[PDB]
Amino acid sequence: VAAKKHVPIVKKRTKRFMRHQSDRFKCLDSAWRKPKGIDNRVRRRFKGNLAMPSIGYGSNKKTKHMMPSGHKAFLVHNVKDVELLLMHNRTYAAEIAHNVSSRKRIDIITRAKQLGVKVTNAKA
Amino acid sequence: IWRKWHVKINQGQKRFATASALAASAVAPLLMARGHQVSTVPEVPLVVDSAA
Amino acid sequence: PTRFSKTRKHRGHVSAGKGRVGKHRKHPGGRGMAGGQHHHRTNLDKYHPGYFGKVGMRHFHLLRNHYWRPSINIDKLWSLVPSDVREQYLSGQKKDTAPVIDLLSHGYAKLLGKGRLPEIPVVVRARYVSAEAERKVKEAGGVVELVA
Amino acid sequence: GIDLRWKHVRSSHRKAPKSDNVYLKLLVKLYRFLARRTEAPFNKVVLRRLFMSRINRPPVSLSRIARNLKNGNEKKTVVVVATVTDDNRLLQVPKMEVAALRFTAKARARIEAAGGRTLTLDQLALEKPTGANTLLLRGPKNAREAVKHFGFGPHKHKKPYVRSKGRKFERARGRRRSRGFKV
Amino acid sequence: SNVSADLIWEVSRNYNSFLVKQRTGTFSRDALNLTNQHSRKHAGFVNDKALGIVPAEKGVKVIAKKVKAANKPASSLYTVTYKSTARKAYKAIASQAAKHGYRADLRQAAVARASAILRSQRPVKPEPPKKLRGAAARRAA
RNA sequence: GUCCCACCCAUACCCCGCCCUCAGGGUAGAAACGAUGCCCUGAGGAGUAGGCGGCCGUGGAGGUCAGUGACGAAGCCUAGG
RNA sequence: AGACUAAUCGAACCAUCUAGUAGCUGGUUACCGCCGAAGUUUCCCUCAGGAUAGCAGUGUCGACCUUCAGUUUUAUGAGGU
RNA sequence: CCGGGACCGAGGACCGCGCUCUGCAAGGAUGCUGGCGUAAUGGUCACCAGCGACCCGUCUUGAAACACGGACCAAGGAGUCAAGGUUUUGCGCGAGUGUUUGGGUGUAAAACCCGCACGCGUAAUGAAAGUGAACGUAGGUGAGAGCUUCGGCGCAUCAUCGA
RNA sequence: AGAGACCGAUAGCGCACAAGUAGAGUGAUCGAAAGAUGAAAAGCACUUUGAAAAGAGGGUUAAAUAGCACGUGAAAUUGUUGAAAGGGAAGCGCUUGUGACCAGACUUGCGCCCGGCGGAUCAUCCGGUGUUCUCACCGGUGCACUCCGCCGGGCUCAGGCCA
Ligand SMILES: [K+]
Ligand SMILES: [K+]
Ligand SMILES: [K+]
Ligand SMILES: [K+]
Ligand SMILES: [K+]
Ligand SMILES: [K+]
Ligand SMILES: [K+]
Ligand SMILES: [K+]
Ligand SMILES: [K+]
Ligand SMILES: [K+]
Ligand SMILES: [K+]
Ligand SMILES: [K+]
Ligand SMILES: [K+]
Ligand SMILES: [K+]
Ligand SMILES: [K+]
Ligand SMILES: [K+]
Ligand SMILES: [K+]
Ligand SMILES: [K+]
Ligand SMILES: [K+]
Ligand SMILES: [K+]
Ligand SMILES: [Mg+2]
Ligand SMILES: [Mg+2]
Ligand SMILES: [Mg+2]
Ligand SMILES: [Mg+2]
Ligand SMILES: [Mg+2]
Ligand SMILES: [Mg+2]
Ligand SMILES: [Mg+2]
Ligand SMILES: [Mg+2]
Ligand SMILES: [Mg+2]
Ligand SMILES: [Mg+2]
Ligand SMILES: [Mg+2]
Ligand SMILES: [Mg+2]
Ligand SMILES: [Mg+2]
Ligand SMILES: [Mg+2]
Ligand SMILES: [Mg+2]
Ligand SMILES: [Mg+2]
Ligand SMILES: [Mg+2]
Ligand SMILES: [Mg+2]
Ligand SMILES: [Mg+2]
Ligand SMILES: [Mg+2]
Ligand SMILES: [Mg+2]
Ligand SMILES: [Mg+2]
Ligand SMILES: [Mg+2]
Ligand SMILES: [Mg+2]
Ligand SMILES: [Mg+2]
Ligand SMILES: [Mg+2]
Ligand SMILES: [Mg+2]
Ligand SMILES: [Mg+2]
Ligand SMILES: [Mg+2]
Ligand SMILES: [Mg+2]
Ligand SMILES: [Mg+2]
Ligand SMILES: [Mg+2]
Ligand SMILES: [Mg+2]
Ligand SMILES: [Mg+2]
Ligand SMILES: [Mg+2]
Ligand SMILES: [Mg+2]
Ligand SMILES: [Mg+2]
Ligand SMILES: [Mg+2]
Ligand SMILES: [Mg+2]
Repeated sequence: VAAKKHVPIVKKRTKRFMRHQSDRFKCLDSAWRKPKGIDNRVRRRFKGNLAMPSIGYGSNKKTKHMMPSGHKAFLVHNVKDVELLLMHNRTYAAEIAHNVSSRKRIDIITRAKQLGVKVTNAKA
Repeated sequence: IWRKWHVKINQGQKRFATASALAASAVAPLLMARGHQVSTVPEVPLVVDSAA
Repeated sequence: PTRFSKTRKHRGHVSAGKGRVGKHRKHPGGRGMAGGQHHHRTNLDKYHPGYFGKVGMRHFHLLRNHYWRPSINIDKLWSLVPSDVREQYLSGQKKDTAPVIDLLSHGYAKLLGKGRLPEIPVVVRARYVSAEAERKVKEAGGVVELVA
Repeated sequence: GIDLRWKHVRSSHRKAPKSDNVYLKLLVKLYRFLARRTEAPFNKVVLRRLFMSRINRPPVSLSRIARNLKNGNEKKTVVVVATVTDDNRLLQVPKMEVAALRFTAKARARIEAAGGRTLTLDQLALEKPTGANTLLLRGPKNAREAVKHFGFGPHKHKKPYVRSKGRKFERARGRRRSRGFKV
Repeated sequence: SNVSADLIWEVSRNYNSFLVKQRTGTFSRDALNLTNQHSRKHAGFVNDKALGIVPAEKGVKVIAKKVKAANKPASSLYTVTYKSTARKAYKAIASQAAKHGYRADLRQAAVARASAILRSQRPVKPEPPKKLRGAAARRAA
């Protein structure tokens, strides 16, 4: 069912803070690392370079962890796990684990419909 | 092979801890919070006559 | 445990907390107590004064059993009486007998006197006794005697 | 810019105990409530001393209590946020009532054998929720073997770190004028 | 004595076998817990008075604990089944909580949980078919 | 060379929103609370060598989810979320 | 010729002592938050190195101690640029 | 005292200060109306356009350097363990404390039990022979949290004179 | 002979294999690399093209995306197909545009009134049993202006995106 009312969601940034010089070397993964060299131009905040993450980019406490519909994800593995959301169907949504068989997946989706709970990975 | 594998414990602190565990075994809410199924036992502590 | 260590926190940072100019080399300054009189004199004189030199005379083949004589003060003389009997004397219910205390059987050789003594006569046996200790026992109405 | 000497300065005193005793947590909840809902200065002092470590809570003996039960304090209630120990030197125990964090086995037995009574810090809050007719006692903070070594130096008369005692252990040069100088 | 409801919460506040923790929230799969949240207020197995509701074949089933039988778990619950009418069940449950001073703070939660269980026993209406927007041209061929 | 108007833009100054850090308050004859929570108020945020705190991952061990799995576990690929 | 002694000679080749010692060069592996330096004093066969004082962090405790200050004012001393 | 524009709407029952006082512009935005209900708003990627942007690690007062290492990728790769010290945190007992060298026992390298010696502490000072801690309610003076019958009593600790 | 909070084929002994082996040195001596088809060889009969190695059909198998160059099969590097850019490097940051591709959200919900359909038994009282001792459950009564469910019609309110 529709989610509880909330303030509008703001993100402050959508890009990903990629690692310096990982676009030139294939041995360097893209995950962020903090430069520590004595001359590094990114560490010294030269104009025109990559940015570094800071606590000032954080999200509003009221809208943190909620997907654009307005719910928060909750991972379930069987039928009894989805019944924990009986009293939270305007704030939480169910997400079925990757390693659940196709028969159990049918049972979970049927039960969640009776409870009015949204399922994120439903179609299969 | 000469690293420390064993640990020395004061005997007084050993006896304190075993007594504290016996007392907790007579609290039914604690039995359920440790995963035991005790919904059909008549009393706790459970005592049986010497028929064994 | 290895997971509570600053070693784990230094991973990813050059020099491991040891500095870029000074480098944590092998043994700058010597090994052990080297340089005590030359370049470690400032340390050895602020702490440990009296370190260098000789004082006193020697003693070849010292046997420590010749010098065994532990001592006890009069302050704790009554604690050597068993607790139930001790309370009868203090409350004033004996008034006809006196206790006889053997210091050697409790592991003491000399009786010193530091505190006070209640006015109840006692009999003490000891190998040694101090001058003040003998005065206080006698003034309470007791007597000390020597036993070897 | 704002031109300040200090910024983000933290407090220098504890705000909670560092222990994980479950019953000490119940005791702290009780006195947090009392200190907020009462004007008694006594309650605030007791709350702070429940946060402290063992070297800041030195023990108190029966002899030290008897010294302060003189000159018109014979009928007050003694409060000690610490352990209360026994003293062999004291031969006659006066009668008193004491509230303490804990008692040793012989200290408790001698207090009751003389006609007194022992309390717990939660029994005290029930009988004297404002700390009326009480006296607070602390043990000797500096009577610790480690404090004798603090601040060693020339002309300080402190205790040195040595492995033995005798004529061959740090008594020659710098300790007497017949070998160089003295301290 | 040495044991009370406050003590039991102190030893079970950080971990117990009913806990379900992940990001975005912490839950409890406890039978005597309404709203299935982890908190002193709702931790039924800790408190001396607690309420629990489970679905029945037709209506709802309600359990509460008898304070005189805390050490006899076989006979420590008082069980009632309501299967006549929705409004009748709401009234009996509300009275069971806030009439004789037995956890009047659980009055709002107990009624709402019974409402959710009865709502889920109705027939489920069919869903509309899904429409297409970019794969539509793909399947138009 | 001297004097006078108007105008242009810094991560500086003023007003508003959000994040964190520090400081100060409220909350039980409990219709009560992840009291390690929630509510109210003000100020602050540069950094090598270095210090401390909190968190994320990996191989094994005790306990617990009466957890997932040949109707497909683990691993691998994927300008799909 | 200090030449030759198995492509090896101003002292051959092989195994072991041996992971020989280095005040000297090179390297030293995830993230976020708060604080934040020194190249100066004294001694050393000391001058590319140490100890010692200073500068820095962390833990606290005593009172929330009319308590202090890289400053002005008033009265009163010293100085030979 | 009247006009004209721009950016913004945090909060969520009532409570307060007030005013021009049937009410209000006074402790934070509401009312009315139109189009569309899907790739229209929105997101990811590729490419052109305006402005900006020297190669990293390292020693150094000073590195983009005509200063050294680095053709590329996968797997391996560096503050550890023991004994002995020390300060600080948590815990047990407390003028004492420490079962485990050994013995008893066992569901057998576990868990449980025992106590004679011994170690550290309870007394120092001298090279040594040796000697060995109360005049006083365990002292006087100035501060001192807390309590108080409102006269005072005075913890911890600091300065000072004595035994 | 029995075991383990040990290692899992660049690890663990130099050696999990015809390993102190093959190989080097006149000699003393030095000393490697190298594990895994499938449950079962059922390890491809026959036809056809080719001098042959082999290819194309056709068979076995649960599977040949398991064929002895054999479990799974990553990166560096390469071929074909498809999309795109290029006036003496390329790569990157902020911000629009175009093309390609795409996740959500919405589809109605509660309430009131009118009519039809079906089922009960709604309030009250009597008996029994629980329990928080005043609040409930079960049996009996009730029997059409009460209670519950469905369908049809009307009305108010709340609901998605951009202005
Ligand atoms: K890369
Ligand atoms: K920062
Ligand atoms: K360091
Ligand atoms: K001596
Ligand atoms: K001399
Ligand atoms: K781990
Ligand atoms: K040769
Ligand atoms: K040097
Ligand atoms: K002059
Ligand atoms: K605000
Ligand atoms: K270098
Ligand atoms: K280079
Ligand atoms: K310690
Ligand atoms: K002993
Ligand atoms: K005072
Ligand atoms: K090998
Ligand atoms: K050969
Ligand atoms: K199969
Ligand atoms: K086939
Ligand atoms: K295969
Ligand atoms: Mg993001
Ligand atoms: Mg620099
Ligand atoms: Mg550089
Ligand atoms: Mg650093
Ligand atoms: Mg270096
Ligand atoms: Mg150094
Ligand atoms: Mg600023
Ligand atoms: Mg900062
Ligand atoms: Mg390992
Ligand atoms: Mg799989
Ligand atoms: Mg890729
Ligand atoms: Mg030759
Ligand atoms: Mg080495
Ligand atoms: Mg070597
Ligand atoms: Mg700063
Ligand atoms: Mg010299
Ligand atoms: Mg150098
Ligand atoms: Mg003070
Ligand atoms: Mg202060
Ligand atoms: Mg001059
Ligand atoms: Mg708003
Ligand atoms: Mg419209
Ligand atoms: Mg678009
Ligand atoms: Mg440029
Ligand atoms: Mg140049
Ligand atoms: Mg070089
Ligand atoms: Mg090179
Ligand atoms: Mg490996
Ligand atoms: Mg073995
Ligand atoms: Mg191999
Ligand atoms: Mg090998
Ligand atoms: Mg293989
Ligand atoms: Mg073939
Ligand atoms: Mg297969
Ligand atoms: Mg191959
Ligand atoms: Mg293969
Ligand atoms: Mg490739
Ligand atoms: Mg290009
Ligand atoms: Mg009936």
